[PDB]
Amino acid sequence: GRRIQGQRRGRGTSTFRAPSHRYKADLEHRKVEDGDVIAGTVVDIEHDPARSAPVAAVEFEDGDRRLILAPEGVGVGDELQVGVSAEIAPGNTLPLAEIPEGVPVCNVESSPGDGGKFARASGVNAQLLTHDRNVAVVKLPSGEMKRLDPQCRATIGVVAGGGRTDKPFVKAGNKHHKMKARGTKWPNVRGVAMNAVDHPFGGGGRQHPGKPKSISRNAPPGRKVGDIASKRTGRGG
Amino acid sequence: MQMPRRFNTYCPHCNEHQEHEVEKVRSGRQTGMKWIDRQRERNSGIGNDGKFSKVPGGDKPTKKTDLKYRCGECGKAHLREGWRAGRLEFQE
Amino acid sequence: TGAGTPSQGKKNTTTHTKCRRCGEKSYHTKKKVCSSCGFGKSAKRRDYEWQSKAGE
Amino acid sequence: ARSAYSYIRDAWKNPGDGQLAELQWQRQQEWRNEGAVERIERPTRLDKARSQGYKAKQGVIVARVSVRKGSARKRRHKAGRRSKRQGVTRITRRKDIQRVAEERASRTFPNLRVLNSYSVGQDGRQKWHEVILIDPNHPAIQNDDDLSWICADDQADRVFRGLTGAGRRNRGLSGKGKGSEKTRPSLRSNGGKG
RNA sequence: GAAACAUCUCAGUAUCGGGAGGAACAGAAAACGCAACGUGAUGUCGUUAGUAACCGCGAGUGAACGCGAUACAGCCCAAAC
RNA sequence: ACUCGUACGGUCACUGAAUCCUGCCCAGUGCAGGUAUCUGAACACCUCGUACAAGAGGACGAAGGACCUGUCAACGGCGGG
RNA sequence: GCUUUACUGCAGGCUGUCGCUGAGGACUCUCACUCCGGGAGGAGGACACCGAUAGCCGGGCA
Ligand SMILES: [Cl-]
Ligand SMILES: [Cl-]
Ligand SMILES: [Cl-]
Ligand SMILES: [Cl-]
Ligand SMILES: [K+]
Ligand SMILES: [Mg+2]
Ligand SMILES: [Mg+2]
Ligand SMILES: [Mg+2]
Ligand SMILES: [Mg+2]
Ligand SMILES: [Mg+2]
Ligand SMILES: [Mg+2]
Ligand SMILES: [Mg+2]
Ligand SMILES: [Mg+2]
Ligand SMILES: [Mg+2]
Ligand SMILES: [Mg+2]
Ligand SMILES: [Mg+2]
Ligand SMILES: [Mg+2]
Ligand SMILES: [Mg+2]
Ligand SMILES: [Mg+2]
Ligand SMILES: [Mg+2]
Ligand SMILES: [Mg+2]
Ligand SMILES: [Mg+2]
Ligand code: NA
Ligand code: NA
Ligand code: NA
Ligand code: NA
Ligand code: NA
Ligand code: NA
Ligand code: NA
Ligand code: NA
Ligand SMILES: [Sr+2]
Ligand SMILES: [Sr+2]
Ligand SMILES: [Sr+2]
Ligand SMILES: [Sr+2]
Ligand SMILES: [Sr+2]
Ligand SMILES: [Sr+2]
Ligand SMILES: [Sr+2]
Ligand SMILES: [Sr+2]
Ligand SMILES: [Sr+2]
Ligand SMILES: [Sr+2]
Ligand SMILES: [Sr+2]
Ligand SMILES: [Sr+2]
Ligand SMILES: [Sr+2]
Repeated sequence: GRRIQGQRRGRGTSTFRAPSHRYKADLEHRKVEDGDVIAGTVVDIEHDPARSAPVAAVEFEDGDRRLILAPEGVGVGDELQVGVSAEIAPGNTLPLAEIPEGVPVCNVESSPGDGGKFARASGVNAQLLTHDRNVAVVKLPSGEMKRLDPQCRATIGVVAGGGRTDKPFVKAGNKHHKMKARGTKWPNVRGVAMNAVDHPFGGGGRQHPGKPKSISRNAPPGRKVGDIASKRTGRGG
Repeated sequence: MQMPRRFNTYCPHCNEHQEHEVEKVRSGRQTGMKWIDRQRERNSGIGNDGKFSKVPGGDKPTKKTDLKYRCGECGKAHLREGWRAGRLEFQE
Repeated sequence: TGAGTPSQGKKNTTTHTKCRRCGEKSYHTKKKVCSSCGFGKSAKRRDYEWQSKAGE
Repeated sequence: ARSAYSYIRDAWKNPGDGQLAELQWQRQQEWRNEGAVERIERPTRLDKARSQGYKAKQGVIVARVSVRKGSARKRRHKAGRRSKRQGVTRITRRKDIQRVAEERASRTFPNLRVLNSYSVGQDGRQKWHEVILIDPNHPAIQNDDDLSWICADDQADRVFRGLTGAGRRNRGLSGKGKGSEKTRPSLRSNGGKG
């Protein structure tokens, strides 16, 4: 047949790419040697085209203008501290060791000094639970207990822009606009509505899949469609 | 059909009549050193192998008798023409 | 709209132009490559064995 | 008596034993962080270099080349192919890694000509070969009664035409008798059946 | 082509990448093995021969040594000291 | 590439606004989890074999399979008497 | 051209084994190698990646 849509994706053509040239900043944490004497004042609160959540413009003590991931409640004029012995205030970045247990945290690092990987979407938060000299157990937004290094930096508080998923898109045009700002080809034509040549579920006199939808993990790209390695399907049982 | 285990018949080796013992020919094991074995190893590469990609065929509804006629004196056996038999059981 | 005569009216783009190297009207001014001699693509001149019959 | 050279030779007979084992474990760490073709002042194997033709003279260059380990880096057929010609994984190239090395070296040095090459080891993913290259234009060679042959017009680009010892060995030209019916005088003359 | 077809065949052909010359390549035996008390670098030509060998042992594929010719030409390193 | 992205994410599919709802079936097929036991290739190892080798047998045994379980808004099924 | 539990194969995935590969049937380590860090240094670690081979799945493709 012909290569399926998921195969055209990896080629990285214009249609499947993200409008990077229209994106503001790659939100990473500031690189401090040691100490704490790094503080800044929030100049502006901007809209980030990349994640739909707001982003805070901060100017530091050493005169560095960089955008940072905005938590809830952080406004213009406010002072945020970054360092080891930073004040345990919402919006401050300090390693997981220094942050007390049972406190909601965002922009958590994987390997210490990477700039933040986990809990970065609108209104989400990671929960810090257990402490040790070796490990800091953080409960990520998916409900998974991630065992992390205590030297991994994290910003205190939940991410701003919460409850975005609550209000519906209502009309196709609103989805259109959102998708034109992301790295996604939209709209989605069902495989079952295509020809046999185009997709494993294409063909027939009526629209139904050919074989069962639950595909094996070992399936090759071109065949791996539908329910990928499903442990189960349905709602009941 | 029934077949006697021991009976008097001609021996092409001894050139006279003697008592022969009838035994079913047991399949002798393969060495894996014959020319056809070396050709399977040589001629098999990428893709189809021709004759070495073929799988063994079916069976006939009834097989012929595969027997050995062992002489009672000199102890030398001879082969005879087989006949179609559904089952061949020996007497004594 | 027909793919024939009415689609011919939009054809006012200039692509193939006179080539600096070979002199043929094959220099694609958008690709900056010559379709005849390979100027812009290779230092060597575009020649292929299929430009003639196998035994010639 | 034994030469000092014979000791470098005897060491390289077993590159995984003795002092050389430690020397390779150390040197390869630096080599892995070097380029594809790296010119070196002095050969790692002096005996082999001298045996192959190297002289500590002007216009005699040595370079280390790293080429990847394994079979062919081949693309699968995008058109109709019979079962036999449908292979990707088990296909290997008809030129050995030593020859790919000699060629990469001669291209980095468009004025020099390949004299010979030798293996200097491998790790799990790449192989290293040092190539002795000669300057046909330097009078230090044009007057050398041992190396001036390489200055002839017909020795131009000799590696790409398989005129190297590694070339001639890979072309099946070693034997003078039985088994070399389709190799001598050339593979092309024998309809490419070598 | 095999009166289908997969090994095989078309064919190492078409086509593609790299490169030299006026010609290229080969070349002075870790050869041959008419087994000899024999030959004596290498190409090429004639023959050996559709022979040996290969092969769904199908269709097909296919040398060499030797011989007769052409032309002839034999040398340099590494190491020992 | 997705990605100046990080689960309020984005990938892969199905259904097709709202409203009222969405029953029963895990035997087959699919996917996934488990598995005492059975089955399960090569390397290494042991026995025979061969002054060596081919080769024959054994021992151990991965994924997978057998077997068990989960799953139908997974393929689909919902009859005869 | 297209389909599949048609024939034969080819990619791909999973898995064992050999090489890279090191010190002291379960375990410790650090020196190769990998990743994070601008750096100091940190995480991981003879595994993973890669090369090779074997078994299973394999209309994704021929
Ligand atoms: Cl969305
Ligand atoms: Cl019988
Ligand atoms: Cl060269
Ligand atoms: Cl002779
Ligand atoms: K064919
Ligand atoms: Mg960022
Ligand atoms: Mg939605
Ligand atoms: Mg768009
Ligand atoms: Mg749709
Ligand atoms: Mg249609
Ligand atoms: Mg298909
Ligand atoms: Mg429908
Ligand atoms: Mg439907
Ligand atoms: Mg054909
Ligand atoms: Mg010639
Ligand atoms: Mg035909
Ligand atoms: Mg036939
Ligand atoms: Mg042939
Ligand atoms: Mg011969
Ligand atoms: Mg519809
Ligand atoms: Mg990196
Ligand atoms: Mg097909
Ligand atoms: Na063969
Ligand atoms: Na050169
Ligand atoms: Na050959
Ligand atoms: Na025919
Ligand atoms: Na046909
Ligand atoms: Na054949
Ligand atoms: Na069922
Ligand atoms: Na058609
Ligand atoms: Sr970075
Ligand atoms: Sr980051
Ligand atoms: Sr269908
Ligand atoms: Sr239900
Ligand atoms: Sr073969
Ligand atoms: Sr095969
Ligand atoms: Sr039958
Ligand atoms: Sr136009
Ligand atoms: Sr170009
Ligand atoms: Sr050309
Ligand atoms: Sr040149
Ligand atoms: Sr002569
Ligand atoms: Sr089931």
